[PDB]
Amino acid sequence: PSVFLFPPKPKDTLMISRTPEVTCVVVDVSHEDPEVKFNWYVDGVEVHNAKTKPREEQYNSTYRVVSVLTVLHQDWLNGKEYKCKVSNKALPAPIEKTISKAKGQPREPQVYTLPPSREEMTKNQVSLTCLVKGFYPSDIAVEWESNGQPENNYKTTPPVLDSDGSFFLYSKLTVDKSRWQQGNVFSCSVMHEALHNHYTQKSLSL
Amino acid sequence: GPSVFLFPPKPKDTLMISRTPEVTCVVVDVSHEDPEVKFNWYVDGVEVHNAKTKPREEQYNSTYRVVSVLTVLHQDWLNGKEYKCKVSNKALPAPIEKTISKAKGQPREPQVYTLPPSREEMTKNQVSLTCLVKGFYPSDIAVEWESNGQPENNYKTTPPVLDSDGSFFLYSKLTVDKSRWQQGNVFSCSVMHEALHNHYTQKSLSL
Repeated sequence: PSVFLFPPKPKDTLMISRTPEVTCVVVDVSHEDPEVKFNWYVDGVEVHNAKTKPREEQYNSTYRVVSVLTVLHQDWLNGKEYKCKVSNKALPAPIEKTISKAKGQPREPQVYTLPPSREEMTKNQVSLTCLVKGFYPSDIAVEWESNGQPENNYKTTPPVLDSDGSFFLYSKLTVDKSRWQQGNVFSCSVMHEALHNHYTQKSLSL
Repeated sequence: GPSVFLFPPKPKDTLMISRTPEVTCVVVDVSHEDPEVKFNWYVDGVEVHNAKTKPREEQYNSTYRVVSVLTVLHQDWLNGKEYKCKVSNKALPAPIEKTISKAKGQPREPQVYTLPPSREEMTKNQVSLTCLVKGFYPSDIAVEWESNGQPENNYKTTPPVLDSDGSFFLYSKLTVDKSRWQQGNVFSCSVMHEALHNHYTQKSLSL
C-alpha cells in the first residue's frame, strides 16, 4: 500500500467563502485488510476533525482510502506543516507524509493585459491576453469577466519558471470580434497571496 | 526485472531535413547478473537494422540503464508510421514491446501573432515581447526568437495548452532591455510546425 498527500486548491486558500482542505490518499489497500487508521498533525500536534471518504475499489483487487482535513486559511498561508500517519495491517510499519506551503519569500505578480493583434482581426473570434509574471509561489487563480459576469471561453497556461526564480503565465480569453469592436470592457482577475489583499483585476477594451 | 520507455524525436529534428530525428528506447533496472540487452526495431512492422546501442549507464540502485537510438526518416514519422522496440533480456520473463508514433488527427496550421509590451510595463528596465501561437495540431512545435540575424536567447515558452476547439496554443515571452525596444530594434519569433509552409514561419515585432 502507498500514500500520497495533496495541498489545498490555491483559490480555496484565498476565498472567504471557501474552506481549503488537505487530502491524504492511500492506494493498494488489500481486500483482506480494509481498516485504514489515519492520524493527522498540525505542526506536530494531533487534530481530530478529519473525515474518511468512502472507499473506492480499484480494479486490480485493491481499495483506495481517502482522508480529508479541513484547514484554516491563515494556518496554510502561515506555513504550518500537515502530517498524515497511515496505519493498516498490510503495512509492516505506519507510513508518514508531510506537506506545507511552498517555501521562499512571496513575490507580487505583475498583471498586464494585451489586446489582439491587428492580424487576428481577419478572424471571427479574437484573443485578449493577460500576462502574469514575477510571481512566487506558483499557487495562483486567474479568471476573466465582463460587466460583472464570468466569461466562459478562456484558457490559462500552467505557471512557467522564469530565469529569476519567479513564475509567469498567460491567460487567453476568446471573444466574438464584434464584442471587442463594440468597446466592451473585459477584465482579468488574479488571486495570489503576495498581491495586496490577495487580489487584483486589470481591464482592457478597444 | 527491467522496464522500457520509448521516446519520440524532437519536433525540430523531424521538421528540418538538415537535422537527425531519432526514437529512443530506454531500458532501466537491468540487473548486474544479467546485463546483456537485445533490441529489435520495427517500422510499420518491417524490421530495420540501423539502431545504435549507447554505452551502458550505471544507476544508483545497483542496476544498469541501456539505451538504443534509431535514426528515423522525417516523412516516415510525419506520415504516422509506427515505431516498435522489442527488448529481450534474460531477467525478462518475455520480451517487452513498446510502440510510438505521431499523434493522430488532421494537422492544423498555427496562427502566429506578436504582441508588444503593455504600456504599464514600460516603467521597468526590461520589457516582455509576446508571441501567441494558436490553432495548431498536433502539439509538436518549436519556437525561437531572433533579432538582426542573430539568436535572441532570453525567452521562455509555455507548454502547448489544449484549446476548447481541440487545437493547441502556447505563448513565448522574450525579455529585452526597454532601451533596445525603444530604439526600434526589430525582433522576430520563428515557429516550426509540420502544417506550416516549409515547416517554418517568422513574425516581426518592433516599435
